[PDB]
Amino acid sequence: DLQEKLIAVNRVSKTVKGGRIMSFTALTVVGDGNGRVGFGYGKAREVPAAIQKAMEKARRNMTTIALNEGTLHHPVKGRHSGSKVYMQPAAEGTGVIAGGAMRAVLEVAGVHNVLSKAYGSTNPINIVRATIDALGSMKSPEMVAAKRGLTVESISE
RNA sequence: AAAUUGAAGAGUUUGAUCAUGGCUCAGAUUGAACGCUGGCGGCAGGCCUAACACAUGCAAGUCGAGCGGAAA
Ligand SMILES: CN[C@@H]1[C@H](O)[C@H](NC)[C@H]2O[C@@]3(O)C(=O)C[C@@H](C)O[C@H]3O[C@@H]2[C@H]1O
Repeated sequence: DLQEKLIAVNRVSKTVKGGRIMSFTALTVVGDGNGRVGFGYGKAREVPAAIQKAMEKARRNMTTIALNEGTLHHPVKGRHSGSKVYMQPAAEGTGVIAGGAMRAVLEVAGVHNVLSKAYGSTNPINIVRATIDALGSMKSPEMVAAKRGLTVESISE
């Protein structure tokens, strides 16, 4: 499987005695639409090579997230650098109500119904890190019951 | 039974960066106005300004089973 999205391309510069070496950063996200998601950030002097590098990096850095059949089990907060993300489970039909970067991550991860907001910096590179920080923080009701030595019933009763 | 199902961001400071932080934009709205354009219908709405000044007509009469009457 592995759906791969390109969140951002950006032209960066190193100043040099000559003039300016201009290069390209690519922020990509990969996942299986069913719990795995990874990001990759690649650099190169050509755009295709950056995307390629990012994709390769992404594949290696993928991570399980506990989803509730296309939504979250509970609300989560993420933070990275100055980017803060809130995401909340939603009813089916809602769609991914996330903003930029955050929606790419949620697409490939397999979230179809979520409510989001991104506070603070909306810098793609940081949002993506916050989003996957948050998706990492999610636990299934079973996991939460396992940890508290109770049953899914008793947790919710 | 139901009385809800709800939350998007982008541009712009730098050679580049990340932050901070303004500014700006996408939405919805309206007793609107203006420009261009303009077929019909239904239902609403229509001096937000000068509590400015107002021509003209009209917007509070009715009762003869209260009364003397009798203009017609
Ligand atoms: C004195 N010779 C210089 C010296 O080799 C410089 N490197 C320290 C060399 O640097 C270059 O190669 C550069 O990259 C910068 C450019 C302006 O000059 C080029 O030619 C520069 C040469 O002219």
